[PDB]
Amino acid sequence: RTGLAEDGAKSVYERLKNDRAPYETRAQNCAQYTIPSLFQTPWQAVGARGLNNLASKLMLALFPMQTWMRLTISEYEAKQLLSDPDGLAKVDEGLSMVERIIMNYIESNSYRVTLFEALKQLVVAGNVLLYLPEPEGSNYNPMKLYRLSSYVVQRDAFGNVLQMVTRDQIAFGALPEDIRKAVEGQGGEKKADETIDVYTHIYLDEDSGEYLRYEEVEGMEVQGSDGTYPKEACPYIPIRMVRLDGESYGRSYIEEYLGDLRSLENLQEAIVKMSMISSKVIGLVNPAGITQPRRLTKAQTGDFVTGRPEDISFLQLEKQADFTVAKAVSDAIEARLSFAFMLNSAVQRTGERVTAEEIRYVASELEDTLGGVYSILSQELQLPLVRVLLKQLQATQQIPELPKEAVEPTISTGLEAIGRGQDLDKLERCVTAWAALAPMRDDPDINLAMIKLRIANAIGIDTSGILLTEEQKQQKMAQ
Amino acid sequence: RTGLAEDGAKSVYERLKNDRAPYETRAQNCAQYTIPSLFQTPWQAVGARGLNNLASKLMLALFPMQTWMRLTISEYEAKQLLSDPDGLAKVDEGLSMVERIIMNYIESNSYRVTLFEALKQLVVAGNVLLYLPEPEGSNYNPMKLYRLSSYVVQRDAFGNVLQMVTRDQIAFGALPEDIRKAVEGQGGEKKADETIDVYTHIYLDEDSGEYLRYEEVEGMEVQGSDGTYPKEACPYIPIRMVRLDGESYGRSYIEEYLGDLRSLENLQEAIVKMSMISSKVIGLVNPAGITQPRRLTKAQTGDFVTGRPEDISFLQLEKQADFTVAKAVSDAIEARLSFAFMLNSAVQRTGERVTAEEIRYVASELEDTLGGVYSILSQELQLPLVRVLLKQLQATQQIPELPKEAVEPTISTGLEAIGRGQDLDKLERCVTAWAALAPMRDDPDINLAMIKLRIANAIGIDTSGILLTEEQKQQKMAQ
Amino acid sequence: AIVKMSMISSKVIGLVNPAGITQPRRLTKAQTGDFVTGRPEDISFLQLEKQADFTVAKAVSDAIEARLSF
Repeated sequence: RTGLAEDGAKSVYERLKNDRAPYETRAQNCAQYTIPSLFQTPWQAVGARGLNNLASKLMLALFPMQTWMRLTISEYEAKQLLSDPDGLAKVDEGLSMVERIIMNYIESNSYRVTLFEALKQLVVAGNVLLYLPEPEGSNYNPMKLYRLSSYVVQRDAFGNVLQMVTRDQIAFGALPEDIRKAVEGQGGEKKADETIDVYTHIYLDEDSGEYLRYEEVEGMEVQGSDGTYPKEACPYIPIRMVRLDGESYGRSYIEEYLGDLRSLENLQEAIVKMSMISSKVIGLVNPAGITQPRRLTKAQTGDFVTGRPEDISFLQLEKQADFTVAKAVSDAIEARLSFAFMLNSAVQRTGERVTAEEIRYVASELEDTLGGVYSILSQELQLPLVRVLLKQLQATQQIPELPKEAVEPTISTGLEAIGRGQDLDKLERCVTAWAALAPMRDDPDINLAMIKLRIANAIGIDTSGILLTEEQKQQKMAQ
Repeated sequence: RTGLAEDGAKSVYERLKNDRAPYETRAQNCAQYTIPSLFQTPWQAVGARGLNNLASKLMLALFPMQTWMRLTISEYEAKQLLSDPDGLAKVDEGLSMVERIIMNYIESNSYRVTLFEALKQLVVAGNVLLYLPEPEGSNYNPMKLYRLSSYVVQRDAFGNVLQMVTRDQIAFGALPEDIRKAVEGQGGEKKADETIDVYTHIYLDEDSGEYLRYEEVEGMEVQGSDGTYPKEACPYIPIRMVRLDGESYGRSYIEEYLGDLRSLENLQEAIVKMSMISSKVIGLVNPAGITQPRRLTKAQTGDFVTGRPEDISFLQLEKQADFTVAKAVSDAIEARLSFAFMLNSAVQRTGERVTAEEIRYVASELEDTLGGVYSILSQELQLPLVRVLLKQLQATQQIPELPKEAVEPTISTGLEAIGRGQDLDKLERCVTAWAALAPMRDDPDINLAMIKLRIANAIGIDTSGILLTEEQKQQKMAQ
Repeated sequence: AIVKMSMISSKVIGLVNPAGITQPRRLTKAQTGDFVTGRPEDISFLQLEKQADFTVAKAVSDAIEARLSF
């Protein structure tokens, strides 16, 4: 074979590993000051608690136990079945069964627990790509996360992906049997401890636009694992926190705010260290004085010992005056970071009893920030995940066959998909605004048929199978 | 035998014991500053009280006395019985009897009391695996918890488990009779005191994908205990607090926040030690002065003694100035840890009378954190537990036989499963939104049949056996 | 400049008079609750004590922070 792997994947991995190195060190920097174990352990938990809340508060809105995508009938299909109501009813029933299948798959296949780490890592790193390869209908298809450190990607100036490579080091103890043999014959006498790196390369076929995979184990192949992928659906997904116009990767959310994060840690730790000095009781006996250490060190309470106070002092550094200046600043940054990590208690920074309304106003800002990040993250990670899972399930045919109208639907996400839809809110607000013109349903020179429409128009309902057609209006008026 | 135990389990235990050693020391560190007896006794209880609340507050939502899983009819089975209502009713009745069986089993078999320690340990340690081996319908099947220290596990880069080993040291006084003989018929005259380590090895059969067990007692076997396990259902469960992309184990929740926990202990204990010094009354008599200790030490109140005040002083270290600097920081960390241990009283950190609303906002952040951790922990520990118990009970046939439609159901957990379902909330909100279009049930040119659907669509009800079918609509209109 | 300033205020440096009896080693190593030979006068700490200027800087940083915020 040739193409983009003219001489293996390792070669392509090393070539891109130089473009990735800035993002990689940036990610390790962010991790150090927040929670390091995502790339020893820091002097504050402020950043840590923030990142934790940011992941929680994100996924609980993005990936809750509620159904959070709604498949809508394709526009042409909707048009083709116009005002054929029994069928359209059954179609929604069909896709809204699909709604449940993928969800009941996700909750059982343990996608959520990994998507947590995915968001955590996607926040501190900027990129963190996901494999959901083998449905294997019978058993667990666990999701697999490849953190920024142990993978690499290349893109074109548009956004499209050409080639990605992922390294996995497992030590030959926990290898599948096909590679265990393809390894121990070409290599040496291996042990469970040693450690083997299995690269994985995906090209874009340079004419028949489709992704091709193979698995390299030291300038070799797996002698079996190589499979194909269409461009539209690839079970190998590279997400992106904070896009850039070109490049290949994306910016850690927790970067622009690090300027202060670093400022806080290197200060916080000095304060903690300072406190540890203030707390230390050391007693300075004048060796020229009469008061001798032992008689005190051993003396219990209520005693009387020979000596005067002047022979003894205690360290008493008394630099509160500086401390208060350091603290007053540590809290000022802690507050700014708090607001930047969606952390309620941005509202309370001591002072006075912040009154009841400048809470629900500061709240609206925090909700705006989370909502903006939510919409981007939702739109980018949420839809690629759904589109891939939909195609995978259609291929295995765990989707008991549908009518023609539900082979290619559209994929509403976020609010619309859960109960509290705005489609709905528009619908019910119109119905009530229709109840409004009851006191003139017996209209002397007032045309309800027209108003009843213009209202639904301004609100923006479909008005399809709603306003009884001129013919159906006249037909029903006689009954 | 051979496979993954080419020469016993002890060998595999020792090989993996080196990969486990970092997690193990990390766990002992966490424990030291929280509650140490989970791996002498510390100077503060803050962390202790936090871990306690964290376990309580978790399990009370995860594992309450209420029924907290609901088995739903498999999707194909639902489709196959579409609009056959008497049967579907009876099906729900059937699984909702299964709902009660497993629960009545769990409450009687004392699962909750162990699952407490499981969560406590899973919080401080990162992993803590669970055995629920023998149903023994007649009596107690107690749950068995193997703490991180006395077990070990290996995984593949996917999540799947290959081999686990558990050590149990009991001293030959409390051994079953088969090992008691298989032990003293190899190794020595043994007393009730001595102490015997029984290892326990589980392979993945390297072609007929199924878990195989045996029980080793010193490079030997139990001569009986060896049994098999299918891959889908193993009564040997390894949970995971905070996943990692690879490895084998998981991260203690109480790790990233330790950075401050350690900082607090080593300070707190200095303060306590400082206080004990401040409280100590030592009286310094000048031996050159006239005032003599005896006369005072023995003198009662209201007396008059010969001497002047200048001959006597008291220790008076007077380093409040430093203390206030130390305290002001101890409380600042105490507050950040409190928030990180779901501890209400995160809201009150003295200052002023925190007003009425920036409580229910700081609450929403604490509920979000607990809710996120809950969803992961629920999804990971809750569903593996249920799936295992369901299969075990089906095998012993304590599940009086069901129709074909309830051999492989789906397993809803969390909110859906208890009364307050979102499925329910959507249903009732639609029904009321339908009551909304009563003032136009006598519709002049307004099609209710269509609106009454589109509402249930936007909300996301099934609409199955709800909107009377075109034929059933026309059939009932004549009656 | 404030962040930098704080970093200076936080820094604990202890000035032993080399003419005095109180010697660094015995303190640096001494744990809490101890007694060491020497007097307080031989030792001080840096104590820059320019809060007076800080407060003037802060009161202005926050005034601009407020206008930018809006």
